Amino acid sequence: QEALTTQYSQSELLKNWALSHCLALVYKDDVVKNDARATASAYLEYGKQSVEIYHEIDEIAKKYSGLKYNGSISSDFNTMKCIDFIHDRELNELIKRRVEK
Amino acid sequence: QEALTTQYSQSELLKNWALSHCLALVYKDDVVKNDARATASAYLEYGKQSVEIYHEIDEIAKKYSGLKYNGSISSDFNTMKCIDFIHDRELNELIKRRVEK
Amino acid sequence: NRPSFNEAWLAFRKVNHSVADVGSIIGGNVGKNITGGYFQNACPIRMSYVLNATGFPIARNSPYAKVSGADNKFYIYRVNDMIDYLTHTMGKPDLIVNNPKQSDFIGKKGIIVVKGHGWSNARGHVTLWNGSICSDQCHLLNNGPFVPEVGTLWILP
Amino acid sequence: NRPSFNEAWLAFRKVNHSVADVGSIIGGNVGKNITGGYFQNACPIRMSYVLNATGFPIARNSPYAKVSGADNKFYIYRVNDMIDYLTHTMGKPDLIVNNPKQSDFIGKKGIIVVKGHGWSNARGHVTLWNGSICSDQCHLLNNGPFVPEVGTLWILP
Repeated sequence: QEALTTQYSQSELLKNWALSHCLALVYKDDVVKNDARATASAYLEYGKQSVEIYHEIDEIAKKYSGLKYNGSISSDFNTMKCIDFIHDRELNELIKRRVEK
Repeated sequence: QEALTTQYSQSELLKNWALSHCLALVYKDDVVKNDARATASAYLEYGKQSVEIYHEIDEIAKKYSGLKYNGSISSDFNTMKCIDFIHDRELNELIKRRVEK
Repeated sequence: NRPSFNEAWLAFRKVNHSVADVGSIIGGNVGKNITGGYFQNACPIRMSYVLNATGFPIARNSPYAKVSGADNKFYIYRVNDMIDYLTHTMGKPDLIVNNPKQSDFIGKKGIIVVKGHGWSNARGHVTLWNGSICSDQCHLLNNGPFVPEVGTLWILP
Repeated sequence: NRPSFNEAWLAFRKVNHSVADVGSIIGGNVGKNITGGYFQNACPIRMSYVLNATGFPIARNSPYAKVSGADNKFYIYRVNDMIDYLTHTMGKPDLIVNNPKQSDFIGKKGIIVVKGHGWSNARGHVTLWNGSICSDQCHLLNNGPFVPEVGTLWILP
């Protein structure tokens, strides 16, 4: 089955990249990290933006990936860091501002 | 640091649940799966919906989690299945239709 | 009235295990949802078990989300719902403490609710308290990252 | 004109390794982006290396996204961009084949592009072909899930 990768708009690709990249940062397991990295690379392929926009998305991702989240159940809540990240106002403004539409 | 969990609207919680649940399905590693499950449970806590809406979100998630994705690089693209899933029209209509606002 | 402290404490112990084990113990829809991974916070399910076991069962038509066990009794699965359920069924609280510490509850026993900030999955916790320790102290992960704002005790006789 | 087949094939081998290893070999911004995980598809980077190594370097101001190596030469990192780059620099293709099979390219050698459906990370692939096999055949995972629609060959002398 071919994935939906070619159907995403430029802004949607960048948001998809942001999410998969963040997941690649937060998870320890090599198979999961490599999968998230491979997935992010698919969204980069179809982008029309220079590499520095992804470097800047990473700068914002690191503000979330380095957080310590706690709860009344046992977990680091790594997945949650990336879900909070993809709602970040700075991230969404960065994407909307972009020079390369 | 407390996460942003309490700031999400009911529809946003359900979409957050959908994403974290799907990630819990697709990844093999126990630490990652448990993390995604714990994260999903946080969004369920704050929902006002009955459990069957999450069961139905799962029914849709399974249409994506069972896909086989291929590429010109080595990966199962598991992360991608869940990113495609969260754009699914049926999922977004299910959430918008919901009886419990 | 209210569950006896002794019966409540005994019943809590039966489910003072991992959420997976709680699912096995209770079975039915509780078990199915735990096996499926939908429920991970056993807190309100253990409190539901206490109420069901001590002769104060959660009514089918209580205005809170709940699922049945193999016993055909009902189990609330949200912390916020369990807190609200107790507020509406337990009568007047016996102690309410702003910015609570464990020392504030010494010498009295029953059902304790703490609401506060710092947890990413809940606004608080509900458990039993015997005057010295909580019934799930063994799971109580943490001066932790949770900052208690209000603590409420309903004494059990 | 065009890179000699022999020099292109030799140069390709130097980078016919894992993307991590390609990053180590090329260094500079190529390496930094590979270490950071931003690039995972080595396909266009290997083709860039071939062009840079055989005396047909990618111009700094070519209208395609690229990053520099430790050699201060430039490396295109998108498959679609590498395909378009070749279309605009290589002259007329020597063979264009609808619904191509490997057998259609027997007996001729040079740079091959295949576009098709079935891959989730790209619309196609660009590599070298020696009349019998691709230069990265050893990595060519798969009648696979990729269905070739169009194959194009520029002969290298």
